[PDB]
Amino acid sequence: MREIVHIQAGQCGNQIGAKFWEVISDEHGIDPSGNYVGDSDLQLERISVYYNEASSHKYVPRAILVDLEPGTMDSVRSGAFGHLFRPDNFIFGQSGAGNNWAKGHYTEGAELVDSVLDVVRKECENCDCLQGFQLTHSLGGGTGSGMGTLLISKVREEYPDRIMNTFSVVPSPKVSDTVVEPYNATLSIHQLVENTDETYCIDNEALYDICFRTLKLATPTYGDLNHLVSATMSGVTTSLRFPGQLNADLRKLAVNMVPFPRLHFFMPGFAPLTARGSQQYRALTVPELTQQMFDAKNMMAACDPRHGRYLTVATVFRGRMSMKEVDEQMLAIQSKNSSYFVEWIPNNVKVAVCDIPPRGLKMSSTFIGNSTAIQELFKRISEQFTAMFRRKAFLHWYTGEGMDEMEFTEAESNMNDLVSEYQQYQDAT
Amino acid sequence: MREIVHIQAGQCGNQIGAKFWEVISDEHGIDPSGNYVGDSDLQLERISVYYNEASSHKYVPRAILVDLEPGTMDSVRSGAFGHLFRPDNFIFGQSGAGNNWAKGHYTEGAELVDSVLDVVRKECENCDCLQGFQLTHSLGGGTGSGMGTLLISKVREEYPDRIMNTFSVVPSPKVSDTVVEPYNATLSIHQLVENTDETYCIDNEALYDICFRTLKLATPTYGDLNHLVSATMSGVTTSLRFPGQLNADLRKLAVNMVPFPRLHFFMPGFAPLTARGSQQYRALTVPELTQQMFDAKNMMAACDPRHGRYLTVATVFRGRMSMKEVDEQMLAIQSKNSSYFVEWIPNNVKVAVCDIPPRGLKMSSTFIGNSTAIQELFKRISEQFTAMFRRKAFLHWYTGEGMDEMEFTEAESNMNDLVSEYQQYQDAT
Amino acid sequence: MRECISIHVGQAGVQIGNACWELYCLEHGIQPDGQMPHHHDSFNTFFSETGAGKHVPRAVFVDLEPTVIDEVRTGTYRQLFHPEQLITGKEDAANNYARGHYTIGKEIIDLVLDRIRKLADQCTGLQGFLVFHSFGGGTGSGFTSLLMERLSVDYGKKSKLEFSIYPAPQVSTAVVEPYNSILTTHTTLEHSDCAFMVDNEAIYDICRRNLDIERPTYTNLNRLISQIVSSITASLRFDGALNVDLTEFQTNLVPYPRIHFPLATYAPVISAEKAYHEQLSVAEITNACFEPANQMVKCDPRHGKYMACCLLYRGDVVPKDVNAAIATIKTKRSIQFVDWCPTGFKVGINYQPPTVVPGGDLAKVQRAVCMLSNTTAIAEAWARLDHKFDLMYAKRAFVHWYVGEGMEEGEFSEAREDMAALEKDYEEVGVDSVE
Amino acid sequence: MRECISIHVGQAGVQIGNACWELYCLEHGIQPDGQMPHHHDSFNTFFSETGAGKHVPRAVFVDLEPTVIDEVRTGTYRQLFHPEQLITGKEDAANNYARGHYTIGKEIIDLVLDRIRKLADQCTGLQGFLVFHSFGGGTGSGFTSLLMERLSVDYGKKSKLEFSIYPAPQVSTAVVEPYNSILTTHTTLEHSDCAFMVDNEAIYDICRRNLDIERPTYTNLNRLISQIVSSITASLRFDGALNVDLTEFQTNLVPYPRIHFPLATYAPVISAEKAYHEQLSVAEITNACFEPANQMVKCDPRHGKYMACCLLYRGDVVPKDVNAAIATIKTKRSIQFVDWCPTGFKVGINYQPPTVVPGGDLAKVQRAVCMLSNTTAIAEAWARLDHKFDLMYAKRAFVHWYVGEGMEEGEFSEAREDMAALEKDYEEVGVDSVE
Ligand SMILES: Nc1nc2c(ncn2[C@@H]2O[C@H](COP(=O)(O)OP(=O)(O)OP(=O)(O)O)[C@@H](O)[C@H]2O)c(=O)[nH]1
Ligand SMILES: Nc1nc2c(ncn2[C@@H]2O[C@H](COP(=O)(O)OP(=O)(O)OP(=O)(O)O)[C@@H](O)[C@H]2O)c(=O)[nH]1
Ligand SMILES: Nc1nc2c(ncn2[C@@H]2O[C@H](COP(=O)(O)OP(=O)(O)O)[C@@H](O)[C@H]2O)c(=O)[nH]1
Ligand SMILES: Nc1nc2c(ncn2[C@@H]2O[C@H](COP(=O)(O)OP(=O)(O)O)[C@@H](O)[C@H]2O)c(=O)[nH]1
Ligand SMILES: [Mg+2]
Ligand SMILES: [Mg+2]
Repeated sequence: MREIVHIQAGQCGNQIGAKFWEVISDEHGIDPSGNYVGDSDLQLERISVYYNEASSHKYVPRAILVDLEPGTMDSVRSGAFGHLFRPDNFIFGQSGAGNNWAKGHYTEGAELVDSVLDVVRKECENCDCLQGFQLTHSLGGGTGSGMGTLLISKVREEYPDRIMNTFSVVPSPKVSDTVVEPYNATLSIHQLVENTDETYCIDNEALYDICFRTLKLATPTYGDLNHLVSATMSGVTTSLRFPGQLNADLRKLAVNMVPFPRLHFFMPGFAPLTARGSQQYRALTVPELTQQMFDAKNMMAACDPRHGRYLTVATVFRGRMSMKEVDEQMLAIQSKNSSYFVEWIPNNVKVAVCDIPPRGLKMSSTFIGNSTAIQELFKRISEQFTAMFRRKAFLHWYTGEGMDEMEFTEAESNMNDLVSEYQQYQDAT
Repeated sequence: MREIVHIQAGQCGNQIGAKFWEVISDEHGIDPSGNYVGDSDLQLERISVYYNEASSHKYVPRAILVDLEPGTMDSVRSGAFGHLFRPDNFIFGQSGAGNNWAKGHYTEGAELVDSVLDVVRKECENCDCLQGFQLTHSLGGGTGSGMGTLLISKVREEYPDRIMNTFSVVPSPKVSDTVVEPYNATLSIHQLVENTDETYCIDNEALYDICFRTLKLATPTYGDLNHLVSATMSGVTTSLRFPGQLNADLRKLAVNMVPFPRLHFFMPGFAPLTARGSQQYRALTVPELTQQMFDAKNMMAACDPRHGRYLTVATVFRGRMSMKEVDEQMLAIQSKNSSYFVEWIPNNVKVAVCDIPPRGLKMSSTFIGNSTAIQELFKRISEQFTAMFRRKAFLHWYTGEGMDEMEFTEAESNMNDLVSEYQQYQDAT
Repeated sequence: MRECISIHVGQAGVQIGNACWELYCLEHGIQPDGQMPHHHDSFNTFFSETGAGKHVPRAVFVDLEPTVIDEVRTGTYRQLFHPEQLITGKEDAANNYARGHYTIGKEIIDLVLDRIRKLADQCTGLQGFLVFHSFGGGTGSGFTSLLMERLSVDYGKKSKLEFSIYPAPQVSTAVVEPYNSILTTHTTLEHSDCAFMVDNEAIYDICRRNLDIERPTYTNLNRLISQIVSSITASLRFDGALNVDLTEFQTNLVPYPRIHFPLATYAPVISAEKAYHEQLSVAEITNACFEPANQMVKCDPRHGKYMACCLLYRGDVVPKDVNAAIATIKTKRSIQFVDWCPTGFKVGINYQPPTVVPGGDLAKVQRAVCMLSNTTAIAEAWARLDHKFDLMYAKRAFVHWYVGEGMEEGEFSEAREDMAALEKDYEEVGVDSVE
Repeated sequence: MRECISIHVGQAGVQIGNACWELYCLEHGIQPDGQMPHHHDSFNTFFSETGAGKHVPRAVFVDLEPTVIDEVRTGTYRQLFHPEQLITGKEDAANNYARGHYTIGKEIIDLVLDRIRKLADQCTGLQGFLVFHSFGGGTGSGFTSLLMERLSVDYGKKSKLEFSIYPAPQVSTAVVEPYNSILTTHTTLEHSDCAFMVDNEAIYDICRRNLDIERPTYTNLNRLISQIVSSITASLRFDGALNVDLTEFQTNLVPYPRIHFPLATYAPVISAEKAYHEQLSVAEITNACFEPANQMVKCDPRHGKYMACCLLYRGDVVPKDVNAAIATIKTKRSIQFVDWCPTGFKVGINYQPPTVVPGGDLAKVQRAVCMLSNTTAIAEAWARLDHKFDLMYAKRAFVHWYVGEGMEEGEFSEAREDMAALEKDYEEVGVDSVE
């Protein structure tokens, strides 16, 4: 019950999804062929939430892989853990978004969004009681941004009651992997703050920093970053895919973390993060995890929390632990950082506890902080957008697909309004 | 008991019949020599309905193969599964219809129709209790159209009580395999709406589309299309050739599907249709079949049902299943598509269930929809006919065989009246 | 049991027949002496069989000059033909229609008809006639007109197909081509079920451009036309997934009694060295067939409208691809059929691939397609001939030969009126309908 | 299923193509005859495949002088190309734009377009065009202008990439280079999506200093430009951790409709003996790419500002190092982008290392990086050409050839106005914004 549908847009979304399904299959003991070879019945007691039991006793992920260029699709298809996706799912086009948002939302996307929605509808009717949607996409790449926003708008039209999750890879502050990414970011954020329940902001910069310093890895390949994001997502969903002394569901997180309709952008975090050698020289206790999760050097979003306040915080543990210990740790961490939390939300730590470790550990933890610091991020992007709009640079590519300036004017105004709201609530009293 | 006589007119009819008898023999476990080597007595408990037990314990199909050119006849004769037809059946002429209807119904057909009727009469007297006739023919080719209409008229003269089935391959909308096919179609339809109980319209376009998209075949040879039509026919007859929890006969379908004497044109459909690879990644449940059977992309007639309403619908399942499941599925599908059914026919889904799968599978299903959408088809053809009659193009070939213009005038008026009736009942209230 | 005889009139017909029967004997594994060391019967439709393993063709080679027939009797194909059929006259018409239709041919027409009747009565499922005859030569025009009238008198309703050699617009070997053409057309217009326009100039062009041979002999043009004929008859002579008989041809490609002049086209035509470097898609070869540079009559199809088309494929062909290709062809605008014929195709598929004649020029292909297309562009061609006629009649040039050989000027005037009427009919059909 | 055809105009284009297709055939393990004894499909994007194991390139080699094309037909790469594509004229433009755009090329432009259309329709996911053409030669300038106008008319919205050979400031083999350059630029300014500036002088400099070869032939410059092209297309032709398609190129590197002249650069370029003695850090090779002595256009980047950059890496590359190196590059002051573009990079990573051509000059490396950079320094270069033009127009030198070959003086004046406008636009963009 409470089945979840997985959508993967853009190249980053698809790669993250490949690693994500690898992780999930490892969790439930699923062979690459798609048949169960596990050992613990609890794996199958909720196997339906992400998988569908196809006949002859096989399992197929409830995935809907979307793209506009067959390259990465075929890469996924050929590689291992690709032979179990249901082959009818791989929707792809030929033109390619060309790293443009106008193509990804108006011209090219309008031709595949119908087929995507049809497969979505088939999967929805297949499920018993739909729980919600999780969309894995970028914010820079044209396909990800444009087509994901279009799909979100259409789905919200057809399912205004379900819950919506997005794992959007926000552009990094220092580097810029693309050139027009401010435009894509602004338009995508406009659509998201329109029609999304929660948005898990991530930067590649923070993941680089974590893989470098904390994990002591000088050679971070994209496999590792995607592995980290996959572990975060698995930690988010294990609260319902598994039994727990204090269980959680996606709707619980949405209610707890989203005080106002618009302010629903979360920065995630994971713990423990130990190098290969520096592991046996540290104790794995709940206080250690809790103290690890609260610092700028372990936030997957490149913005110091100290510059603002945590509006709310959710914390999902795993593995066998003692509830009193967790409560004591949360009390201490809420006490000593009193200036780091908003005054008018007393007891602002949502807690959930699972019963199964994320495989290969004693106990883990996932942090989901809805703070005001992220305003800086938007601030940054907004400014960049403004600059690249003041000269109307690159404007012709977007204008040529039917979009016009007033779109950009409205989107920038909307983002500035959002930043104003974040600022207002940060200094509320 | 309830023996059925098979007639095959025109080249398409004969090829379809060859594949059809291959399928039936595979069903009953009949060797190519015509002797039974099966393993289940239920095969022989009703083997008489289509076969005759010839002496020395052999079986001969109750087939009557008709043509005007010995080419395809000899092709059938030489090929395997041809050595069991009774050789006296192969009636053929020498002139050939020349893709003309006037030849196929007035000049050339008048010389062989007598021998055909004589063999028909012999087979009828041979049977214990005749059930009905099934005619497999085209609508474009001259032999099929003309001679089949002539045979139907004569048989209806000599057996006004039996039931009449036709599998007429309607011309496709986009392509046109012949040049004068509007004339043949109009005249044949005139005769059919005169003297037929039911007519199973089929287009090659829809079969191409199914073999391309659904089956994922880029090389559809005519063998495959004929195989599909044969599977449909076998599914239609298995309701009486085999035991079933809720059995059906041809007369049952005729009564249920034909509310008015003229409006008896059905579009068929088959399910499941799975590619070679995409099979194990899908569950074979009654809901899956039912949802597959209702969509334009699986109707063997090239016309979207959504453009009109289903006047009536019949559904014949196979293999072991649960009746309650079927009832629930039909209820749901009648509920959600309320605008897709006619108001004044409550509970418009006839259901039948057999007990044997069509070999290799767990459960199959055959759909027989009598809708109003097919009017478009006739509309199309009518218009084409009108155009080719406005200039009187190709008129001399048909005039030279005794037929005159007033024939065409009356036939076109009759077809327009039929379309008017379909339109009237589509928007009835 | 569907027999079809071949009648070759004039030197052009006889040489084309040499090529055609070489091709057939190669197809069915038939030695030149009639012996033979997917097939069915197949050869029965064109080859009759005697007691021994010796088969003979159903051909009637008639000529008024014994030169070419003597070459046939002396060629490697000496043992093949039934020696009674090789009818030879004494003095050829010498490019004079009157001689070929009133004076000389009148004295062997009876023997030719007698041999025709013998061959017909020895058959059972006779389909129709294949007349291989030119248009400029005197024997061709005159004798063919006479023979067609006689056969139409005798065999009331049977297929009668001609393979005329339409006189080229600019290359003319004869000098009186307009006279012979106009007379033979005025005669055959009421008897021939379906002609088949082919020209030498277009075949020269095709041989130079596509096959990359700059110096072709008549052997090459003859081989190409033989390939076209073989593709026409492959339906009768072989097992195909969608067969078609000659009556279907005359029914499909002839909208009106008079307008029955479809032009031929064949594809693919590529040299052995260029055989690779292209996979030869069936859609590709369809496009090649519709390419205005590949037609075998010097007329741009874009100046007219395809009233009907008939594409006969052979080899490893799959119907879905044919349907897709024809749909695409119908989509394009430069190929514009008449409004009143919305269905402008007959399709036929055969299982036997074309066979390449050793010592030939083409390359072994797996798929082939012959298009027989009845269009309106050909009408303009008549105008040209008409024009020529007018000039050569304005001075009464060359008239004395025809006058003194059993014909009158009023006949010339009447034939001119008839050609004008045909051109008028083509123009009238070319227009669109109202309402 | 993302196809991209190549069009080589003029002798420069044809020789560069010789090098490029040698490189490709080496990359995918393709024998010269199209046979083949991390890879996927890969080669499908540039190689079409026939029934046998023979693949053919999607190239259209067009020229007006048959010499170089004949060399191609006689070279070791004879069996490869589809012989129909090797279009040859009769009399070359002889370094005259008017001949190459009005008189001569006007008579084979139709055949070229026909072959283009055939190749396009045989493809399904056509990405765009690669025009390999010089700038000084008459055929290059004129024929390329004509062909670009025709394609832009035909294919409305598709990628069109050129690899021009910018005329050097001091080494000029031609004498009328300013005229051809100005005319072809005025024409192509409205049709080419993204050009690619490369010069021979800079490549001479690079070959002498870095590769330590003092006497290079055109073979070496061609090999270098082929390596650049291969690095551009490695994203389409291979599996990479961050791929990029040509539409992404035109979106990223083209801020305004007119300013679309990015210059190329490649690294590392080190001789085999100097292959050791350096570990070739990705940060090191990035610095090499930004070194003003390594650019392949004789323009000091320090005199302008990088409006955009696109770095395509290949081989054993790790994204964190790329991020660090680019951060460092952004830190330094001598590399000063425009204020209004704060994000001046597109990054692409491929998994396939560059492959060294046997008999070549470079050394087997594990990492490589091609930079396509759109800057403002190139503007000054236009000034130089403008200056030259002015002088050669102040005396009306050489004007009579162009006048008598289908062109007017008002056209020269208009092209001068257009070049002045482009220089004005470059200067206007180079300034900073207020408020
Ligand atoms: N295609 C083709 N045409 C030929 C060939 N040989 C002759 N012709 C045609 O024959 C025409 C000459 O007139 P013919 O019909 O041959 O005259 P004939 O057959 O000798 O009979 P007479 O007119 O009485 O001499 C020329 O226009 C040629 O086009 C050939 O080998 N192939
Ligand atoms: N990089 C490079 N450039 C070349 C090569 N060969 C010729 N060129 C360039 O070609 C220019 C000469 O004009 P071309 O474009 O070759 O003239 P063309 O291609 O022969 O055509 P026409 O002008 O009609 O003769 C010179 O400026 C060279 O820079 C080569 O092998 N490599
Ligand atoms: N975390 C992560 N991000 C990626 C990965 N690959 C690409 N990205 C990000 O995705 C963005 C590119 O979007 P992409 O999907 O490739 O372009 P699109 O085809 O237009 O959607 C860049 O900003 C990258 O930062 C990956 O493996 N991991
Ligand atoms: N479904 C199907 N239709 C066919 C096949 N062969 C021919 N047809 C159809 O039959 C028609 C030709 O009729 P045909 O019997 O060959 O001509 P006839 O001899 O005058 O009756 C065409 O419109 C084809 O669409 C086949 O194998 N399968
Ligand atoms: Mg003669
Ligand atoms: Mg040149």
